[PDB]
Amino acid sequence: MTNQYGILFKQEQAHDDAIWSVAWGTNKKENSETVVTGSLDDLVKVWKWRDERLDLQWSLEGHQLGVVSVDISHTLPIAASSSLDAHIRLWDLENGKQIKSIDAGPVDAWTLAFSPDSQYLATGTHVGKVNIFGVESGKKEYSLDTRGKFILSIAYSPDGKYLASGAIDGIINIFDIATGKLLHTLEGHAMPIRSLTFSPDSQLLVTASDDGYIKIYDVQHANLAGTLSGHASWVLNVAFCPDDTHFVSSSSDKSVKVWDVGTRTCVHTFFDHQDQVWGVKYNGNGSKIVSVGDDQEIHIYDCPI
Amino acid sequence: QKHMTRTIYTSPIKALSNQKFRDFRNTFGDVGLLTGDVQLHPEASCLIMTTEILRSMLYSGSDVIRDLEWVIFDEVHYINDVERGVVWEEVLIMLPDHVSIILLSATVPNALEFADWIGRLKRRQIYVISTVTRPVPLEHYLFTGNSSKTQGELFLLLDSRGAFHTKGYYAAVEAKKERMGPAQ
Amino acid sequence: NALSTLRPEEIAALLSGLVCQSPGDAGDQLPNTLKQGIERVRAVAKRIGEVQVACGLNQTVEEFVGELNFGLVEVVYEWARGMPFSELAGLSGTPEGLVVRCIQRLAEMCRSLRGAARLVGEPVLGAKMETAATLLRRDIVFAASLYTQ
Amino acid sequence: APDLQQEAEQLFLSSPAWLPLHGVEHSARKWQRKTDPWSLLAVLGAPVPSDLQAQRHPTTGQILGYKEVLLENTNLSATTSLSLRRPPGPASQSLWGNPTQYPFWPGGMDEPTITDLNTREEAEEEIDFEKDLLTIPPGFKKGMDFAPKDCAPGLL
Amino acid sequence: AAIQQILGKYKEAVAQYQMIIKKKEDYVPALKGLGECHLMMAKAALVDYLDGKAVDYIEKALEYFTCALQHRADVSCLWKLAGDACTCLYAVAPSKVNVHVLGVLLGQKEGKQVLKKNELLHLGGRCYGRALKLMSTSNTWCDLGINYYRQAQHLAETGSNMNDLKELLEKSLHCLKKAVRLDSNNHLYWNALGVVACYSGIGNYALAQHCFIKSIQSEQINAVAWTNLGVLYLTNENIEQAHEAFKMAQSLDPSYLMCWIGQALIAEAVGSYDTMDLFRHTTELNMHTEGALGYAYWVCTTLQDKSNRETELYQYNILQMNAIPAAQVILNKYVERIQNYAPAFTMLGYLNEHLQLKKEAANAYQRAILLLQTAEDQDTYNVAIRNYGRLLCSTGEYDKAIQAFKSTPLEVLEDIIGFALALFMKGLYKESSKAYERALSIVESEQDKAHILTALAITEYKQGKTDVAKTLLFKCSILKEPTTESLQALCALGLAMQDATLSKAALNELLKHIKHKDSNYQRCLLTSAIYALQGRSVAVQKQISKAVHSNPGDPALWSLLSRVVAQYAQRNAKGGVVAGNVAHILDSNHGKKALLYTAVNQLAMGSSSAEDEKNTALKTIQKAALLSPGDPAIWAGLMAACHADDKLALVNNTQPKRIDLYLALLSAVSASIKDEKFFENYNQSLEKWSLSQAVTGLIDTGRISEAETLCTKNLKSNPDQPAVILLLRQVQCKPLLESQKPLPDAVLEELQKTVMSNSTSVPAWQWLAHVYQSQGMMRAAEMCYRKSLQLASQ
Amino acid sequence: MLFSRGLVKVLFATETFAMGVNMPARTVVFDSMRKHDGSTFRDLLPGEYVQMAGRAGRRGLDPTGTVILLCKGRVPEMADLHRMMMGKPSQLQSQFRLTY
Repeated sequence: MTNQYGILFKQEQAHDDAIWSVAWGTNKKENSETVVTGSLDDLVKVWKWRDERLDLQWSLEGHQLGVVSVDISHTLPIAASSSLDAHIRLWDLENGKQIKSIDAGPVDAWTLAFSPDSQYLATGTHVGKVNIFGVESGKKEYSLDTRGKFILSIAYSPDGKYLASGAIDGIINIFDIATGKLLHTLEGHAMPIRSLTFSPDSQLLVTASDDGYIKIYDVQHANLAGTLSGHASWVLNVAFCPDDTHFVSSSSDKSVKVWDVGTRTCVHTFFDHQDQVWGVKYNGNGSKIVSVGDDQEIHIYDCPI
Repeated sequence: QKHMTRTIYTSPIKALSNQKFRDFRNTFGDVGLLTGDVQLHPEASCLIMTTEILRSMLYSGSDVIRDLEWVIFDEVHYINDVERGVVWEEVLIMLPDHVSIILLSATVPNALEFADWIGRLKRRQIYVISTVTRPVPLEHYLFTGNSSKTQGELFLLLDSRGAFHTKGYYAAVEAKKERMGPAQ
Repeated sequence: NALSTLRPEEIAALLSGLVCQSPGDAGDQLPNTLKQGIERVRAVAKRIGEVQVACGLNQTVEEFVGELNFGLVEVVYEWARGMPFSELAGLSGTPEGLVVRCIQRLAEMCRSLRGAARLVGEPVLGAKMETAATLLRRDIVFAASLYTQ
Repeated sequence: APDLQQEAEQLFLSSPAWLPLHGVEHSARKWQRKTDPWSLLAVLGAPVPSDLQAQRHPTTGQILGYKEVLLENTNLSATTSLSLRRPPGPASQSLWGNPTQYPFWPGGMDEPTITDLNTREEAEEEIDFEKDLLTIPPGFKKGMDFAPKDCAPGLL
Repeated sequence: AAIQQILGKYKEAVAQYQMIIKKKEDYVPALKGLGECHLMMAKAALVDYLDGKAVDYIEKALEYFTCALQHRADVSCLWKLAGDACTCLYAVAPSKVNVHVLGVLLGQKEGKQVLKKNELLHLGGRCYGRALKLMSTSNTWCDLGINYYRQAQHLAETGSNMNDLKELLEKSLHCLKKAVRLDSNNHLYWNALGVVACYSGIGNYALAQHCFIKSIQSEQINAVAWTNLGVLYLTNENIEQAHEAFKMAQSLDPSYLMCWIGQALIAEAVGSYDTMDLFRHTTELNMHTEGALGYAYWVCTTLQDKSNRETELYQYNILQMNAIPAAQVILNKYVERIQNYAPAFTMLGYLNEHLQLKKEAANAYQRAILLLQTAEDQDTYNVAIRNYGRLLCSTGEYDKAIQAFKSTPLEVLEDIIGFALALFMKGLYKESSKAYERALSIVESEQDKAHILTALAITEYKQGKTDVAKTLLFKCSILKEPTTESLQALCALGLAMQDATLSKAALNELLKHIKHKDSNYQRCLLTSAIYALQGRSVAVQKQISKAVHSNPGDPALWSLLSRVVAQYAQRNAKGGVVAGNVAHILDSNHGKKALLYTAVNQLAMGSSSAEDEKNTALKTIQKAALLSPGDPAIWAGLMAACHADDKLALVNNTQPKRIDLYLALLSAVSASIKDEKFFENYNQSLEKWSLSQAVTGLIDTGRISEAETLCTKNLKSNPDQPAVILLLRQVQCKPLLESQKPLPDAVLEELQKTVMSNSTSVPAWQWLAHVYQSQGMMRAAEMCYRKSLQLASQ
Repeated sequence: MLFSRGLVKVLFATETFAMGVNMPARTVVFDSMRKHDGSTFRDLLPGEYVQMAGRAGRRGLDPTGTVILLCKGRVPEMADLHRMMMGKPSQLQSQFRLTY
């Protein structure tokens, strides 16, 4: 009764070492289909899924250490990446050349996330705050503050007006961009969070903590609608479908499952990687999945609409 | 597709209903396929099915039957089978009245005692069309070994006009006489 | 209560006796649990055939119970543990198409039983049939078709 | 990571919390069970008998106005009637493999013959609710006998 | 839009209706459709237990219906749907409904109005009355009767009155009887009459049974009537016949929830074995309240029995169906729905405690405390107080824990022990000792006596007074059988002292007759520490190697071997690297420590490899930094890795890389240290080492000014410590002596004095001798090197 | 998929290719006249042969199509070959039966 799932392409060795993050953006109004991936290197290679296969397009690099998160924007041609190098240099994605460089160390940024309108590029600091920079306009207009611990995941509701932040030790903080005042703090899990995502229409917040469970909270109150437990090790990323019916979760047990939120059950599991899977995303009208893994590979799946 | 309605194409063989799916998706628009586990696009207008599934969604409502126009029974000469012939007769009875039927066949003799059954089981008139003389006719040869190195002689015992040739057969057996498993 | 008290990696091998449609035989290198589950299945089939033939039906108990033809029990039990395909190919003398067809026809029943175990009210068969199915289909046995996508 | 001796001292003599004395166990607490079977009673509501159907000018039809009329094919459901007038179904649902649902008419069968022409509007039949009470379920052999209970309004 | 609404797809219908509304505003059917769609969405929300969402939707639906009713107020269906919307909010836990009704609905047209529950239901009754007035049909009559029933139910359930709602119930029966007599061929009316007739306030059971039987006869496909008969018989102690009725009901509709719940209740009553599974199935179907409470109760009861954890009941069910999290979610929904029942709160607290969600458990117990004050005042309230105080003490807020423990009779062992531990946590050690003594008074189960004695030793020790601790632990040792707890504390006490003579005896005693301990890691740590005390420093690694040989599993042992080889006898670098890698392989959650230790071991090794990528020190330390970016060691390791990589690349002579990041890493190290609980000496050493390495790196790269300012800022904090001043000397004297220059004896003497200040450090001496060599004092440099060699050897 | 583009030249197919696909080819060559259906090792019946023979001609890419029988073991035995190569295919039965 489920759909027809299966692989479409398999890149053999994209990078030379582990791949730590991936971002899929169909940014331009025409048919662009650009995939930006970053690894345990300086390389931020920019692939393009053209017709049936991935063709390498850019091999741009300016970093000193491994990149821990990369990001792309849907409006402009642009990308941003941060690393352990204490730099958030953001590339151009058109000429393959650096645009800017912001100095910020592991006490000022861990992971990137652009704005819905591609203007602000919020990142999570060490002392608990969330620092919001300004793209194309300088540095550090303001930082929202939650009195907590190291902060790992940063998400935006894809209509504005909401910002979420998971932390080491579990607690979850939801801010509203309108006033910057903490609405309410969920207590969530007992181990680090390291992934969060809203859903399209921004009324359902899906976490994925370090112990294996996947809470499905609900925004504008603190109601939770259930716990999805089907993994056997850490969960490292969660990407939510364009239509509010499925989401994909990649764990450290070498398997990328795809859940559905209606009945809180797992439809299909992919057993194709051979080591930890550090990144999964959908594409535009969600019908394909990217999964970059610790072993140097880029898998592209086929999830029919 | 012109009238906005829906049509269900049903073929008996599980492996035959895949290349039909590909060619019907290539020829025009949306064509869903349904099988034991696959559910490719269960929203299209040319759902391709195995009869054991249509018999399973006729017993319940399934809310697709509200929109049918044609049911294209593809190879209807599998009724003579002993282990699956009951499916075609569980299906041909339960079809509601507004659903027209198209029955492709393979030139059986008693086509008028079958279309009469379906014509008066429902209450609609059914038209029987039967043909002969397939295009690009075929010559049935007979190959008997001789001089396996290069020489190959083929005897014609049936031709493009259906006339049986006994002369060729006698020639073949006589040819075999003169000479008188894996290595041969 | 036959199936409820077994491992999820054993119920697939017990249900493999209904599907293989291949020349059948018993086994030697089988655990005790499988060799007794086979007895349970055969006893239930004998009971059904005995109530069938005592009513007026004409199908002798041996003819009904002979449809149960084990002989892929060892291959399915080894397949739903982590054994790669090559060792399965070596294991026994059946063409590797008649094995993949049997496994494909088993993963569609260990998922239609998930639909009935939720209906009877057996929430312990559901948590075993949703494991024996997700543990059975991973590789070229279930490789997607070419002229489908 | 720090050297062994101070690590061990922290591990054991930091506080008495680590003792099995202060754990989640070692209390053996109890709770009381309180069933409440009256909650199971379910009351369903009746459907709405009106639709605001449009009007149509008899010639060169245009919607003059919307007039409310009475629906006619309510009290008909997907699991107790077989015709093309029943409500569609529960929701988006599995295509097949659904017991408790009725197939449509098999085409050679119509099976409708009744008139029942009363058509009244004040048809109150004067039912007696306390004279002779029916006390046998359909299918059982005996029901249950409850004791009888002893001991017409207006508003604007 | 209407066609899309029929088939579900409510969001698309709403969007289409809004598009129509933007152009034209008076279009009545579009408003009616919007109202119906919002009402249906509200009902779908109430099918789950998201009550707030439902209240919001119904508020919006009322907005649309009043807007439509302003234009054409002669149609009946609009009034009926308005009444439906308002009265579908029964059983929604009042103090959660504040509905902003506005305009025509409340008669005169003034502003806005906020309605509570009863007022909303009364408005519902009024609206149904108005709808019925202008079109007299059966459905509205039955709905009006149900509305009156709901109103009476709400009034009684809030205890606001009794026997003053009689007229309301009489009116409801009148309406329902009118509806049924109007058309006596519909199961809905008979079923509604049956349910109302058997309400606790009326109690006319004969009519209820008659009504249900008539309903069944009217339409044979009726699960609702059969399950209602089952409930009627079951509550009147007729379990058998009710069981039959329930079985029939589920036979007609296998996925109706109430019948399954009734089956579970009957199974529980007659004491079967598959009641827990039946409740689990009910939980999986659709989240009703009664099944929810039943399942939570059964999970908690199963957890209590401690003879279970091999049964395949506990193991499979609890630990492989994730019963505990499901129970927690179920209880959260139940508790927010009902919220006037204490055992639900206590069960929620218990389950949260097993999930280590301590903050939420504290909240649950707090609410339970509030509920239970003025009803019982017996042991239950005291037990709730002790639990809340204990848990509060578990996570900070010690003063609140002490305050909570004040408000209880301190007469049972549990309360006194909780008070004592809270007091110990805050300070006040004498008070803790007194409390523990009082708890010692009332003691059974001599195991607990031994534990209390060990706690006494531990708590009084922190005051000093070690001798009494030692003798008291011996007093505990004199008990019949050792406890494996006092012996460990005795060894740790010996290690806190020196001259580990009693420590050896304690370790031998522990090994001798105690085998039921199943950690196998603490024992190895104690043995290794004992060997380290005597300064042996090579046996330690040998002993841990023996322990890992004994039990080749247990990753923890492999990791500890790697750490010890890194710390003591750092000449087996290759073995340490292999041990760390093996520890990392055999699991995943030991990633952090094993990766850190293997990175440090690779640093110690040098470059004795095949010049292979993807396995140098930098790669592994980066991997560890990604795993847990919380500890302060990984960042210092990162700085060391960068410096070593720079030197190695310089030797290979291709390019120096990773030039200027030291200051950021130092800031990260200090910030991470700030949140560490207590390893005071270790933290001080780590911060000092990071400072030294950063200054040296900055000097090497060439950023003299930043090093100078950093040193000055650090020195401005505190009076001089002879280490940092040497660093400032180094930064000062780097420009000069770089270019050849002659220096005056005053500067040389001051530098000599500064090195002499902080002795016992071979680096500093070697660097000064290098200074001598640079200016040129050969024999003197030889003397300085000789002193350094002697110091290193000693 | 490699036979529908003419990149393979000889197919050693069996009956499952005779039913499950169409993929016409130019010249069909048989290998025997009798098959083993129900343990009676029967003679090939007239209705079947027509299907395999039918997938012999191609459409407009050749004048005709040649079906080559390959009798090798013994004489062709023209008597039953007559009824095999021509004959009314089969009547139309009805296998109705009751299932649970």
